[PDB]
Amino acid sequence: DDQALISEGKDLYDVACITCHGVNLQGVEDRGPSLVGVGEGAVYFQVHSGRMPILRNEAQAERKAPRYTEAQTLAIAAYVAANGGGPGLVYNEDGTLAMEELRGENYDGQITSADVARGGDLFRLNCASCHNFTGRGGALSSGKYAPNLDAANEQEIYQAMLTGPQNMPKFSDRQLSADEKKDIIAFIKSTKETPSPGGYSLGSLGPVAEGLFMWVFGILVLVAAAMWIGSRS
Amino acid sequence: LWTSGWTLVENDVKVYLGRDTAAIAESHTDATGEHWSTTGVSRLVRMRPED
Amino acid sequence: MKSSAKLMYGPTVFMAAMAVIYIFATMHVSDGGSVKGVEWVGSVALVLSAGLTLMLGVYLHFTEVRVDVLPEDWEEAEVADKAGTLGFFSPSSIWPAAMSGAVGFLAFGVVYFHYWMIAVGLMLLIFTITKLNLQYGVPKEKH
Amino acid sequence: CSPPHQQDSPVQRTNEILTTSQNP
Amino acid sequence: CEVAPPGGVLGDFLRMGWPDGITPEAVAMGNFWSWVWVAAWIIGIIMWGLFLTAIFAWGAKRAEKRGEGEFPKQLQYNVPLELVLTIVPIIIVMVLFFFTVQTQDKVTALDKNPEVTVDVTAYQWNWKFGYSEIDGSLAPGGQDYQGSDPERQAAAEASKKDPSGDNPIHGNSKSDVSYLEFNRIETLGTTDEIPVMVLPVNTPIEFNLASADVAHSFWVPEFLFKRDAYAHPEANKSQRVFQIEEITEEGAFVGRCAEMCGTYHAMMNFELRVVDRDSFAEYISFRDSNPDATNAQALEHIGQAPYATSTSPFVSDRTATRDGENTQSNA
Amino acid sequence: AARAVTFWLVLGIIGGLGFLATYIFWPWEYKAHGDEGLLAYTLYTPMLGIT
Amino acid sequence: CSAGQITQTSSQVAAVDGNQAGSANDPVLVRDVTVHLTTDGEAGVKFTAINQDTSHTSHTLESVTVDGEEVELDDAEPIERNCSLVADIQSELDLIEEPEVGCIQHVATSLENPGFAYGGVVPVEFVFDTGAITIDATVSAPVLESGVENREVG
Ligand code: HEC
Ligand code: HEC
Ligand SMILES: *C(=O)CCCCCCCCCCCCCCC
Ligand SMILES: [Mn+2]
Repeated sequence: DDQALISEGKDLYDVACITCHGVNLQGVEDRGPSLVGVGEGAVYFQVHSGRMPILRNEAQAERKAPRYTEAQTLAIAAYVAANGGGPGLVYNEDGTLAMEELRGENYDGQITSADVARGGDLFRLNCASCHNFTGRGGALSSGKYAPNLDAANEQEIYQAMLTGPQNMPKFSDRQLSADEKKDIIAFIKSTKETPSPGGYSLGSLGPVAEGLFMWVFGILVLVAAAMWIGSRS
Repeated sequence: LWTSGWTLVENDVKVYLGRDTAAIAESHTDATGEHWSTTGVSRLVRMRPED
Repeated sequence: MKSSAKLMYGPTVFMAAMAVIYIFATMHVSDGGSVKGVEWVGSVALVLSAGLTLMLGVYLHFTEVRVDVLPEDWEEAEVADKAGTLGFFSPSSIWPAAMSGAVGFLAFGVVYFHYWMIAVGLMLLIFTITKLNLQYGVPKEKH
Repeated sequence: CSPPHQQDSPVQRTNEILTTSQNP
Repeated sequence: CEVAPPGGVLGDFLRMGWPDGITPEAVAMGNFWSWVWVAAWIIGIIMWGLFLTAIFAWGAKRAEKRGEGEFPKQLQYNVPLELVLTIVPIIIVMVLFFFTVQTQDKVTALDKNPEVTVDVTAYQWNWKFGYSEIDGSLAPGGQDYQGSDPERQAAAEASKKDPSGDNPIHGNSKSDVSYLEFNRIETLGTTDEIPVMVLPVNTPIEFNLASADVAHSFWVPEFLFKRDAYAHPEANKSQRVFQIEEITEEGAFVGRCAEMCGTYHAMMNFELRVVDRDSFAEYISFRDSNPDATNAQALEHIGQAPYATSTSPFVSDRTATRDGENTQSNA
Repeated sequence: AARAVTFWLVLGIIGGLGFLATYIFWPWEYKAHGDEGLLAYTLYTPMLGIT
Repeated sequence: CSAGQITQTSSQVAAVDGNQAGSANDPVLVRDVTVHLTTDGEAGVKFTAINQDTSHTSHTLESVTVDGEEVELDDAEPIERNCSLVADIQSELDLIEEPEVGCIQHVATSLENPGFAYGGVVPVEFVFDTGAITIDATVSAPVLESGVENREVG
């Protein structure tokens, strides 16, 4: 199997990745870095989320529609992993690529609230600085930004934490252990999927949103009421 | 305003760099009630250059 | 308006002819620089284009058949034949610029795909078109 | 209009080397 | 056109910068081009001369200094002349269209009996060449040579559907690549190396184009011809093969991408090197026997330069080219 | 005109009785992401202000 | 302004723990050089040597030394052009395959640890039968199995 997978990966790499990363994955000076030693996790995160191929150099590559199937992604990841290893994918106990099982360390059907309570503090210390409380995004220097954490699946959250994409820091499994990462996943998916009890969230941005809402349209409708009740002469 | 915890180093105290674990209290319940406890819990742990 | 209504049948006949020709040709003819098969874009485009010119030609003709001999459609008209009222024309309006601004807000919302921007832009647009269309009818204030 | 105690080090970093003692 | 141009410096002016053309159909197109410029220069000369006559004869001060008066002759219609001047253009463009159809039908034919078939793949942003067919007379061993790599072609064929069921495009996967070609002998261009496609002289050749992502275009100025290479050429009804009756003379010829494809569009160059028939038999034999050997080594083996000469790879550094030297040399 | 004023008064009665009905009988206690009746919890305060 | 001749993306380097040496012009490159010292005791050097000489001279990795300490690396055949010699400690090369396609070669390697410190940096010399490279390299632990290792009170 694995050699057929590496053949498929090499053939896809040769018509999609070879201009910026070189034929021996060494990198091309100002087009892309070396892929020697990135691992299957880096290729999975980058290709599956749609970030690769980059097609113009800017401040930041953006998440877009994926160019390769998940099977094709894993073929390319096999081929790249043969050029010096690196961190790999998180598989579950049966052997399938792990997904909803990563929703907290004590997952069993549903998210447990202790995991959310510890992952909230972990996220608020290690992540929210860039991604805002509950992961709505943030702006960095010179056109860079921390994305919105909605589109990412659990495997992508884990591999983002491992691989440190673009200006994101790395969080090895010695820094944040497996359980702490799984609790961060639990927190992201709890907040990403629980409607606010107090009605419409207004994007959960914070005070600027409610400001704009009131200080434009809220005062506008009461000005309209005043014009209904009062005289224009 | 001149001091912080790190000033303790100048008193010849060993001060590790402690990383935060975010560990929360645990609830133990039994035939006489329920209580939140932190007795075996540690908010900070030492760390090593390989981490 | 005889000549205007009638000259829309030149392009109607021509575009219909080119539509049928293009259709049969693209499905039957073969050359080494293209693959045989009916080309649907040009087909639909030409037949709908002949539909547009048909639409204008037929409506303008069906109107022409019951308008009187107007002085502007007459070769020896005197300048005093159109004396009287010519019609109502808007002297001023702030609402065209308002509508352009509403469409601008809508389009930027579509760009970024912020849902609130799309909602607000559509609300602004219906409002500004409504206020444009109610300009010369707003009541006198009754106080 | 600059802090008078915020200079660049005159001496350059010498690319030093570390080690740890051990039982063997 | 069969008729040759006037030749000499007059021909050099008439063909107005066109290469001489290294195929028979390039010669035909260049002929037709020179003659249509004889026609065009006649039209341009006489009508610019009319616009000069307007400056120097039909002026008002010249007319007043010879007593013509206030106004000219208020002529407005001349039904015969404004008929003739309309009918003459029609019978001009009909003859132009006749010769156009002749030349187009010769260039665009697909019945030239190809002996070497090359599968071309374009991608963002380089080329991949591979020999699909080499009929026996020059083939390795003498038996008609097929180039397909069955295992890799089968992997590409199996990528036609997603096992996880995300198959939106008429039942097929969005990342289907089963239209692409995978051969054993291939040359793959890189940022560091120009791909040099080796071909034989005096042999009918077929090129089979396609792209991995975005439209590209295969312009060899010495063929005086280009065609767009598309992804899924059959879904677009884009005829993906074209054939040349021969290359008449050997040498190295540049080729460029002639359809906008993104950032490095201007850096997507290839070389078409043309060698003797027996030299090509040797090249293909060497490559078929020891498939680990590269393209440069085979080129050296048949006595040619290892790397492209009509073009060179670009310096990839985004600033180093600022003072003119934008080309990196090879051994 | 009398029908116009009567309409809004009758709708005020409906709104106020809806408020008291909601504030009493609508289920209002906190439900987590995994629970049954998370919808009924999240619509409570919305319904309160609607009425 | 960010799509200029200096961009953020075009500057970025491989988010990996090792260093690299060699340009677009150099004949033989090294990528992801790092002294991998396990937390149990085993040590070695991780790197990938890449031949890209256009004169088609093969380069044989003759020797590797780390702060003057000799490296044991199992037998490797020469690196022809567009071939790659991968190297790590054997425990970590057992976690990946050796491709039949292209030209890649896995060779295990090991060091006798003189007492390097995690976090630090040491000079590493690669010596080929044609020449030599010298490169600073950080001492680091190898990667873990993803998603299995919780931390414990101890
Ligand atoms: C040039 C246009 C590129 C092509 C083609 C591909 N990638 Fe790329 N990649 C490029 C850049 C400039 C960068 C730096 C980071 C960024 O986001 O800009 C990258 C990064 C990667 C990575 C991450 C490496 C790391 O340090 O973790 C991977 C795994 C990667 N690229 C893989 C990859 C693959 C598999 C591609 C073909 C499908 C591919 N890239 C195309 C620029 C370019
Ligand atoms: C600012 C210095 C950051 C911190 C701290 C963290 N992240 Fe981040 N993240 C950041 C950037 C600039 C990016 C974009 C990278 C790219 O190549 O696009 C990201 C990306 C992610 C993602 C991917 C989301 C997606 O679109 O698929 C995830 C899931 C993510 N980051 C999660 C995450 C977590 C959980 C963090 C705390 C442990 C964290 N990030 C830190 C910037 C920054
Ligand atoms: C950073 O590199 C972004 C792109 C820079 C392009 C430079 C050329 C700019 C030409 C003038 C643009 C005028 C825009 C007017 C905006 C209202
Ligand atoms: Mn084109």
